[PDB]
Amino acid sequence: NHNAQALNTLVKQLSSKFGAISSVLNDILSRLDPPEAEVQIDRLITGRLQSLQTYVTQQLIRAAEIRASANLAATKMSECVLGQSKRVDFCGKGYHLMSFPQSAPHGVVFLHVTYVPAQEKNFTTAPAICHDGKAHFPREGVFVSNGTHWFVTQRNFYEPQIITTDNTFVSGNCDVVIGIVNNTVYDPLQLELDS
Amino acid sequence: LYQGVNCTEVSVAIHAPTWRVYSTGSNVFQTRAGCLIGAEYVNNSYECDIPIGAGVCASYQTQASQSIIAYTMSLGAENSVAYSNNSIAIPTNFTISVTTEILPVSMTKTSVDCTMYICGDSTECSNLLLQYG
Amino acid sequence: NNSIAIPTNFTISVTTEILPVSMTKTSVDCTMYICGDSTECSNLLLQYGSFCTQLKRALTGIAVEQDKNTQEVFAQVKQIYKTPPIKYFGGFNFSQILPDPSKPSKRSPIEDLLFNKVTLADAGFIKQRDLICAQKFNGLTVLPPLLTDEMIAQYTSALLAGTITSGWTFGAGPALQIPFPMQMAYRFNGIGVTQNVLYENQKLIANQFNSAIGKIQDSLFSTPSALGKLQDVVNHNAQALNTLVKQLSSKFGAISSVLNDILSRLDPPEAEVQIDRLITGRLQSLQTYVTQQLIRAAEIRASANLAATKMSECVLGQSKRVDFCGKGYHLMSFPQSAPHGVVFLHVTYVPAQEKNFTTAPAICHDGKAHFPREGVFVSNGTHWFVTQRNFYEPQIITTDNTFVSGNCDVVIGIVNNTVYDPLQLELDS
Repeated sequence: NHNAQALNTLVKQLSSKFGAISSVLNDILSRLDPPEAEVQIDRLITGRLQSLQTYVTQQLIRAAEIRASANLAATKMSECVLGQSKRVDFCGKGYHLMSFPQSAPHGVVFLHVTYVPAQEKNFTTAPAICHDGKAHFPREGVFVSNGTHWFVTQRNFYEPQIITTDNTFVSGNCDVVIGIVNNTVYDPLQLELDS
Repeated sequence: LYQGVNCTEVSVAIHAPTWRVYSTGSNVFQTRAGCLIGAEYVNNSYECDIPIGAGVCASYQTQASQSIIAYTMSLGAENSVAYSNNSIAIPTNFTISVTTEILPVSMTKTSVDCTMYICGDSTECSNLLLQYG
Repeated sequence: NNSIAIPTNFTISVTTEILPVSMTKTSVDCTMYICGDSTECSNLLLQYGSFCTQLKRALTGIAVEQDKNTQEVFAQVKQIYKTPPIKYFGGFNFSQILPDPSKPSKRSPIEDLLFNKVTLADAGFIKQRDLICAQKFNGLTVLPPLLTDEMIAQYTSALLAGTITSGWTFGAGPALQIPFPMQMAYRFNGIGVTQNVLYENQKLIANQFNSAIGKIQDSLFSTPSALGKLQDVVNHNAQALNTLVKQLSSKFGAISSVLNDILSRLDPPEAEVQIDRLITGRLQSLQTYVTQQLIRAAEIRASANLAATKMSECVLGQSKRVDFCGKGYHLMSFPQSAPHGVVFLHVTYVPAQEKNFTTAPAICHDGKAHFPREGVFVSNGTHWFVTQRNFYEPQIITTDNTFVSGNCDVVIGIVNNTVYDPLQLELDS
C-alpha cells in the first residue's frame, strides 16, 4: 500500500500546475511563444522536480526500514530455523523448539514451534537437605515435597525421583544454608555394600 | 474528538462559531486528548479497541441497543502469585504451540525516467531541464 | 604455560542502560501553517498538488509508530502480575524499584527520580508563558501518546512482579512461582557457578545487591545528564519544531512575510507573484521538517527494537550474550519506565579477588589421563584439586569429578598425581 500510494501521489502530481497556466506542456508550447513559455515551464520543472525529490527521499527512508526488517528476518532465519534459540521471545513466546519458514509476497513467515508449560502444581521446596551434618544440593534439579516425602525433580517438568546421592552433591555442613531441611539421602552403595 | 480543547469552548454551545458546521449532540465527555463528543463514558475497563489517547479507548458495545462507549483501557487481567519463602510451582504437562511471525523482506523496485516524467516524453523542455544540473 | 587465575570472591553490580523508546507525535495543519488560517492563498495552494496529503500521511505513519514502539517494549506480559503483600524476598530489598503505594502516581522511588530529571513539556495542553509549548498555535499539534505514563508504569510493575515471583517462567508460559533465593540459584547455575556458592553466601549477596541498588539513585540522579539519551529526543524535537515556526516569518524573497499584509496591500496579480514565493518557501520548509522526522523516527525505531529485545532477553530471561545486558555475567535485569524511554538495571555477577594457581591439562594416575569433568585442575603449590572454573572452591580429585580418556602419552603438560577412588577405599573392607 505505501509503495502504490507514493507512486500514485507521484503521478497525480503531474497534473498540478504549481503556478503555470496549465499543466500540459504541449499546450503551453502550441500556445504562448518561447520566452513567455520559458517562464511557465521553469515553474513546472521546479515543481515536477521537487516532487521527484520527495518521492526518492521518502523511498530511501522506507527502504532503510525494510532493510532493518530484512536483517531481522535474516537473523531469525539463522537463529530460529537453522538452530535453536535461547534468546527469550526472539523466536516466539515460550521455550523455542524450532521454527519453519514459509515464503510470502515480499516477506517471510516463521512458524515458531515452542514448548509452553502447563498444569502447574504447588510444592514445598528447600535449598538443601541436611543428612549427616552435610548439606546436599540438587545436582541438576530442585527439591520438592508432596507434603510428606522429599524428591528431586527437574525444574521444568514434574518428574519426581528419590533423593539419592548421585542426583545431589555435598558442600559443607548444615549450618550456613538458610532454610535447609533434615531428610535422608539414600546411598546406593551402603545399601548394596551391606552384603 | 475535537483534539485539544475544552468542551465549554467547543463553541461554548455549538451554535456557530466552529468551522466544521456539521454538529453532533450525544453525551459530551472530556478526555485529556480533546473533547470527545458522541461517545458515552462508561466506567468499566476493557481491552483497547480504538485508541483515543491519554489512556482512553473507545469501542462499539451492546447495551439491546449497540452504542459507542469510551472507557479507560485496562492493562490486563490481574494476578498475584502465591510467593512464599518455601513454595515452588512446577509444571506437570506441557503444550506445543505454533505461532507465526510475518516480516517484510523486500519492497517493489521502481525506476524513474527522470526526463519523461518531468518534461514529458517529447519536449525541448527537456532541453531546458539539463540546465538544472 | 601452566598458571591460571581463579576468582575467590565476587561482586554483584547493578548498572543502568537508558534507551529512547518513542518520540513526540506531532501533526501539522498543512494549510494553516503554509497559508495562514484564513486565506485565498490556500485557494492558490491546492494548485501545488497533493503535498498536503503526503505530509499528512507521513506524519501519521510516524505518529502511530510511536505507539507501536511503546507497545512492543512494555506490552509483553499477558497479565498484570502483583507482588504479594509481604515483600520478603530472601533478603533482597526491591523497594527502590517496586511501585510505591503511598505515592499517587504509583511509580517506584526510582521512576520518580526519572520523571523529575527529564524536564519536558506537553505542547498540546487541553489546559490554557509557560514555555514554547505555544507552538500549538501555528498549525502544529502534539497528539498525546496512547499509553499514559500511569499505564507504562503499570506494565512495568508487572514484568517486575512477574520476574521476582516467577523468574523467567512467566515469559514462556504460565507464571510459576519460585522462592527468590532459589531463582537466584538458578541464575547462578546459568553463569557457571554452582548453587552452594549462592546459598552459602546468601547474606552477603543480598547485601551486595541491596547496596548496589541503593547507589543507583545517586548514579542516575546526582550525576547530571545521566539521561542525556532521553533528553536529546526531546531537545531535537522541540528544536525542529521551533525552527519550523520561526521559518514562517522569513520572506524567501517576498516584500513581507505576512500574507494579510500583502493582500490588504498590493492587488491580486502582483500579489499572486509574492504569495507564490512564500508558498514555495513555506512548503519546502515543511518538506524538510517531515523528512528530518522520518529519519529521526527510524532511529527511534531502531532503538525501540533494541529496548524491546533487551526486555525479552534480559528481563524475561537470562542472557548469555556478552555485554548485551550489562558488563559482567548477567544475572537479571529490572525495567523502569522513563519519559519517552526505558531504563534497565542490569544485575550482573563480577568476579573479584583472583589468585594465581598452577594448572594442568590432565592428571596421569594409572597410565590413564584424567580430565576434569566440569572444572579445572589447580594446585595450591603442593596438592592438586579440581575447582569450578569461575570460583575457587577446591575439591579432592576423586574419580567422579574427573573422566578418563587414553593414556598419559599424548597430552602435552599432563602431571602425575593420585585420583582417589571412593570404591576401592570402601571396597577394601
